[PDB]
Amino acid sequence: SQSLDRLMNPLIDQYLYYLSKTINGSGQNQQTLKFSVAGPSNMAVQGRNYIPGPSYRQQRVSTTVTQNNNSEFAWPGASSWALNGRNSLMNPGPAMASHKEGEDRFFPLSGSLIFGKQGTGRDNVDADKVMITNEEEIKTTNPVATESYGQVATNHQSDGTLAVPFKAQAQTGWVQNQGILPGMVWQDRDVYLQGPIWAKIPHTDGNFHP
Amino acid sequence: DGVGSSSGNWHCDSQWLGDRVITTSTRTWALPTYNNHLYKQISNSTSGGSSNDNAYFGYSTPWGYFDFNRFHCHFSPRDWQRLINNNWGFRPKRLNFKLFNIQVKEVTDNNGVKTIANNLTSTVQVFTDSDYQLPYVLGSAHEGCLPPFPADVFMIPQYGYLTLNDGSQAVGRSSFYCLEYFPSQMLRTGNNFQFSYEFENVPFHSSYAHSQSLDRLMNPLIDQYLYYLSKTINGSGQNQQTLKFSVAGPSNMAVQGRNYIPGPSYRQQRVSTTVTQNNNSEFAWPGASSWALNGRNSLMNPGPAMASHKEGEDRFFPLSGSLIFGKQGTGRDNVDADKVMITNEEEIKTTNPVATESYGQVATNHQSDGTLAVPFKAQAQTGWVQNQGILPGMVWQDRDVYLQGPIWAKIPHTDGNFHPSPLMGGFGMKHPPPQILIKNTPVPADPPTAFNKDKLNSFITQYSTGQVSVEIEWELQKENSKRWNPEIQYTSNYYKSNNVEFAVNTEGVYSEPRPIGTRYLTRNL
Amino acid sequence: DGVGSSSGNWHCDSQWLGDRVITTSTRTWALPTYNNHLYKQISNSTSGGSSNDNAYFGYSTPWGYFDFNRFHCHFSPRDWQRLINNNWGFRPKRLNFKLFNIQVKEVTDNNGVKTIANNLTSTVQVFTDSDYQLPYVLGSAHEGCLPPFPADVFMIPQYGYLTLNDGSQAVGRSSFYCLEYFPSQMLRTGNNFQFSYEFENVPFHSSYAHSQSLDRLMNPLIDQYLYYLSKTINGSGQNQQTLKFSVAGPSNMAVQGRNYIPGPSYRQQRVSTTVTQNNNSEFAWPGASSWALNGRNSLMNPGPAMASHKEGEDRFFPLSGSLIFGKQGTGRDNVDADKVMITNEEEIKTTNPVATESYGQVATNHQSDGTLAVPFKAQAQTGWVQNQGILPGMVWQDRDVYLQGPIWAKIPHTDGNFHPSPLMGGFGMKHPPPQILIKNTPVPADPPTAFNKDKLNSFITQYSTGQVSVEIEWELQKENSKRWNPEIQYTSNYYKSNNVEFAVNTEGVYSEPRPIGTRYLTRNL
Repeated sequence: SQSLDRLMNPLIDQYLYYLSKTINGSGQNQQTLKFSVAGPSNMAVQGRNYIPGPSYRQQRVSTTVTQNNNSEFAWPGASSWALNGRNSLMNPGPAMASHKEGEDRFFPLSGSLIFGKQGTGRDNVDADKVMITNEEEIKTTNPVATESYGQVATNHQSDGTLAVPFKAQAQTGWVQNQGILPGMVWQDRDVYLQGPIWAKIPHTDGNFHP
Repeated sequence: DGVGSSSGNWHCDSQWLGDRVITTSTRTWALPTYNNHLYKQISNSTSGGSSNDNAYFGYSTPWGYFDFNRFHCHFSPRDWQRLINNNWGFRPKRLNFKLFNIQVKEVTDNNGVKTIANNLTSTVQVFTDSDYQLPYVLGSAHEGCLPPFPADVFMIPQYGYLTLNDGSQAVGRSSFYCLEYFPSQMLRTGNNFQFSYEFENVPFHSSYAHSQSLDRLMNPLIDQYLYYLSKTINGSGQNQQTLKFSVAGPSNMAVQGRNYIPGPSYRQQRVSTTVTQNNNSEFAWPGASSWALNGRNSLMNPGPAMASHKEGEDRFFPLSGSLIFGKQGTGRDNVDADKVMITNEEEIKTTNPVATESYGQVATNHQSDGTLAVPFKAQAQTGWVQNQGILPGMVWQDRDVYLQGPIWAKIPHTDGNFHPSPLMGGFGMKHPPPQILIKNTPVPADPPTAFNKDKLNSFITQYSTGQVSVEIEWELQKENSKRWNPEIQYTSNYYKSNNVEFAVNTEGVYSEPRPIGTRYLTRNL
Repeated sequence: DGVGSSSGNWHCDSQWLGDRVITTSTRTWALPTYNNHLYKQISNSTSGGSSNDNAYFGYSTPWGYFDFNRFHCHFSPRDWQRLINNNWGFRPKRLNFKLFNIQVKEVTDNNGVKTIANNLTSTVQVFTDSDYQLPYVLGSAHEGCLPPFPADVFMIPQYGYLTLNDGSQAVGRSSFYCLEYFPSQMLRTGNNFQFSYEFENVPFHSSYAHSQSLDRLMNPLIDQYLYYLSKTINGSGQNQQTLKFSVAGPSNMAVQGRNYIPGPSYRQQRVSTTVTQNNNSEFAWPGASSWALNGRNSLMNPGPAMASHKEGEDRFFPLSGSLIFGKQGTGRDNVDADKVMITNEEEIKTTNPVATESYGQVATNHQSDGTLAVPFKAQAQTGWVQNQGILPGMVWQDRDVYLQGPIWAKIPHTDGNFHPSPLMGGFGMKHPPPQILIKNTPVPADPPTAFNKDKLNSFITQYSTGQVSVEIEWELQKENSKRWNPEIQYTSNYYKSNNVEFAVNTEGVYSEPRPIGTRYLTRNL
């Protein structure tokens, strides 16, 4: 009933500061370093103790087929892993939130369990012939399956040094897959009445959260 | 008991045992009535601020709470020096909390004149959320704590919490808590409150730097019996490809085989305190490492514990990788760099990657001459690794704690967490010290003589005062080095100055000179 | 004891045992002085209102009383959900009542300035009418109870009663009660009051709906071995009268022989919330089912427990057959339909007749061809049965209880009663929880120096404040269904909204969204 990014007291500031301004408005040679308190008015920059669990991005498919691309992408365009030179669909992969708030028409390509209804045939059955489960309850701690888990810095922003006269602005890349980091919390996939109860952990030297 | 007898004594000493230091601190508090005894709902629209990343929904409460989740609440600067200068680690053991000499005072306003009389029969309500069934707001580094100087009198901060929000709106899962639904203890000026807590087993905080680097961990006199590829060609020409190997030894330590690797990274922007070297653009928010949750972005702040800067680069700090404290009398917004003190994590550069570097490089292709598939000869290409998650064989140190900084955080109750040491530093606990909630009991002014079913909004204005004492027992790890060399120690300087550091000035305001960390002693890796 | 020590603590939790849930609730009350310490006699002429049906005679008292005869006084919405969602029944077991931290405050008026000082020596009088020898005014659904939200402060309602009236006049049998004739307990700010009560054996309230109808109680696969008259003639013609019989089976369930019949009825007018379907006339009072007593008419309101409407007709409600609650901030008179919430009794349509239908029909003549007495051939005629009293073989369910609604009623002390379950819902008891009467002890202002035999009408203006706690133990009936199907449950909705249901808004006012009943689980008939 509480989100991982909404875990503070909305009435009191934080006694931690964040960089808020790097320049003093339009112009040349106007670089400053201003700091402000993280508080309830700016919850995005607030310092936090724990971060959302790991991610492995999946393609977003909508049950309104007109919004889908007019191409075949079920296999080409599917997140996969390789073992000894052959590819397996991720299916269903790490437990991720199936969709963002207000987007129930979208499901990950192979991120959810899909059950047949009753008398459903083996091949090429219509969407209404199957039921797609969702993992929207875990969007409070787990990243959305079809989003990209934030962004990282990908360069050094600069004005100018001896090495080069090329001034680089800050550049960010998208983090499509994130492995486990310390301080990371997550929930597992749900169980269903239709679904399995137990699995055998493979007998290996190492496993994580089996 | 009674009006004329005191229900406790002042006790703010420190006692150093064998391996235990017991800190006690007494402060005088004042508790106002918050919200006019109401449970107002708050949003970003309630205060008018509009940004999806900043949108919130929650509740303001008429209760205050006690925060002593900072080290300066329990250690004098001298005690902190005595701790950090000869101890490899420390951790909290048990906590004792007392609340005594409570006095409720009624303030009256006659023609704009304030007269304060004490109300001997009014009460104050106190309880500890011992079952952890309230939102926990300690552990967010909030400016409401017990003051560092024992002679200061502090206001108790108002308690409030946030729940799930759909922008400014609530959702079905949003939870509302009435704090009056808990059993409280009622106190009227003869009564006191006592609370005892045992800390769960936390690891010792590493109160040392490493005197050895992770890449310099071998014997510099002997080779390694492992070989590395050293030459792939035989000099200039065509069709001159070879495979030569050589022993990894002391002359080439970079290629030496190693058992352990530096801890994980999440790259941050580098900002210098010499502003002329910074880019002439606004990049504080755009150009800041962030994470997203449910479609909104949070500053990393401070993120994984990383070395703040490389050797010889002290002017540079990560954009949001360090804790920044205000000095004294520093204002809330757009204060100058000299008005704040930026902490650094340079002691952990022996095991942790530098916060503004990129954790090495990986291969990004197959180098080749030519195959049947293609005639395109590709040379070896490498990409930069900006963020690295945990790998096996990876070692790291956590963020330092400061005298100014927090002590503990509550580990969020989740299925999984990894290394749940708080990112701002301190001891992560599933069951931290419980919140202590305190409220003046509302006293209605006077009801109308005819009955009315409405809920009596007229009240007598009053506030409470009292003394609070906190006693923490700390377990210590005594430094046991065989190092011949004298060590680095925290010290004050013997140079004439206007004021003594960590004292009061002529005004009488106490200030703290710089942020003192706990890593001065050294250990081998 | 004393001024500086508190005489009780705050305790407003809920504890769920095996088959017992113990609710505790603490509230802050304010008690004014009522009637200037007088025992005024009141009538309909006292307030001027003139109507024989509304005529009354009675007494206003300087005492207040405590009412906690509503479910929201003891259950949070979450606790109510936890109860109604998995329990087939519940009933109260024992009651505990506490009164502590009393403070009497003297208000003074100097030149129109209100100054409130506390009076440490004044008392408050409390007693419980444990022998039930006062008129019982709990059980009339009065707006004076403990507030649903624990953080609210409430005024104590003034106690008063009615006796026998001859219009506006009293008669010889009219009884007057001096409440000061009872032994009270006197309390001055160091004292507390404790009261324990055991509920008499009441049946469990049926916290379930029936998953089976009373007319659908047979096996739909097998005939019945009973016959019914199916044909009385052989088609069109004259002098063609026959007597054919056929087996009652699954094809004709209406004529099937049954062992039990629906409970009693008292027809009410049907009013729709779509006002265009209502008649363009005033019929709220004229056109309302009523009963008469000693020549004056009372609205039935709500009368026997009947199904509010038939399947597929939710816009219709009986004129006075349902409980109607105000929402929040709803005004006293002529408020709009959307300003109130109308409860329904649709779960009991499986056994109880629909409130606005007429309970079937009876024969009203002898059908005949022709006899010696008359040559008049009469066909069978039926009348409508608008009101049906109890018959043998008759089964019914009682009215539901709501979180907003009452818990118990006092059964009137009479020679005979039938099924004395209160008509507004709850547990009917011969000896309900006793009334707790409370009064500020009058403090005379100052007597004249020469003696005067008059009764000292000059008094010091003062009011009391305190905390009250109520503890009820409830016995539960755990649902033990073998139903394969998932059941209907009370739930909140997961859709973005401005406020959270059953919380406070930005103003800080607590509101309850809809009236929650206790019938969500199902049982076979």
